[PDB]
Amino acid sequence: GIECDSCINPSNWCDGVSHCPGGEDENRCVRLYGPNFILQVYSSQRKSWHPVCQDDWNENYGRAACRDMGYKNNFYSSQGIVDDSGSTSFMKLNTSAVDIYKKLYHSDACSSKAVVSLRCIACGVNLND
Amino acid sequence: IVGGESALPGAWPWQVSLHVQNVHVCGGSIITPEWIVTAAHCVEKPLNNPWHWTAFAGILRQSFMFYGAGYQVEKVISHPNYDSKTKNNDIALMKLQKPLTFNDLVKPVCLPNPGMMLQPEQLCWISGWGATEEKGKTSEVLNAAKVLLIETQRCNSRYVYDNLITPAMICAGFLQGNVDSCQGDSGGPLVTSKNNIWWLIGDTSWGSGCAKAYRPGVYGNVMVFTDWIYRQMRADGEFV
Ligand SMILES: *C(=O)c1ccc(NC(=N)N)cc1
Ligand SMILES: [Ca+2]
Repeated sequence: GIECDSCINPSNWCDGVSHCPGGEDENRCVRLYGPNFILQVYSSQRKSWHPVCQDDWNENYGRAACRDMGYKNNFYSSQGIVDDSGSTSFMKLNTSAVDIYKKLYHSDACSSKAVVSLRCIACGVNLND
Repeated sequence: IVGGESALPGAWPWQVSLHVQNVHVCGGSIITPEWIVTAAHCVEKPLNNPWHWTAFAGILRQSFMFYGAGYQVEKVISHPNYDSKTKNNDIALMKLQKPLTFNDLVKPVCLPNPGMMLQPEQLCWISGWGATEEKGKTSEVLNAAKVLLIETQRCNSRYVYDNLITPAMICAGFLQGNVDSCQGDSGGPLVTSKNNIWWLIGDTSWGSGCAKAYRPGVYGNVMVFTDWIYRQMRADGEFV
């Protein structure tokens, strides 16, 4: 069970339906992982985070993932990269579809062989390098 | 900052000076054009109201923060689990009335992601206008210094901080001292470079004295706070 500053059943965490009075179970379902900003989504069935495949991903999907993460209208970059998060399962996009995390399905591979690297804001750059 | 050096323009473009009554009080870190990460103890009552606060960006010298260069703060949000006694969960957010304009002098620092795989003694940087000596005055020029991460197990030793470092805290500095944050640096950034990107890993929170041996700096563990930060930012985006 996961608590939302009250715990909820795990299959109802990030299942598209709010169950916590404040909605904490449905508002932290997208996340950037590692120093390469690998886009990850929480799978309620597997109770784990999984990278998003580059297959059929576009800018407007990234912008919506950036909106879900709290970056509003901020968008910097999105490209496919080789997964370095050591994952074995992935979330592949179904086009026949709806919130970002409710549009994906479990896949053990990605056709493109790439995962989404998403940057919502141009940060972390100073004078050097 | 004790033991540091004066910062160059654009060296720390996310650093802001937070003012109350025309006087620097705390540091903060830009993460978006609207949002600043600072420390919750900076905004304890009576300074919890946003109208007291002005933020100055892209200016290195306190005497150069003229009337009209500041950005008026619109919202102050302390972490709901902040504890004044222990400084646990010492983080707060500040939203500006008008968004910053980003350029070579004013840019955000990146929020940390899970899976950064930092080294146990990762090389880090701190910056601010805090005193350059314990019990000293606010510094006129922005300073910065290199500090190493100190593993919490070592920091919680009987001879360092004796189990006072909670999972919402990290230690950085040198057990010999001589390089440390100090009064007026609190709320400011603890950043590290990885994958050619600067990440905000800590916000300057507290410590016993400044630059004293076996009393390093304690920083709010920004990684633990990212979920709360995202929720606040998304909730504000949906208007209030
Ligand atoms: C904040 O103003 C602040 C943070 C930390 C210290 N002490 C040490 N870093 N030892 C003083 C003041
Ligand atoms: Ca739910």
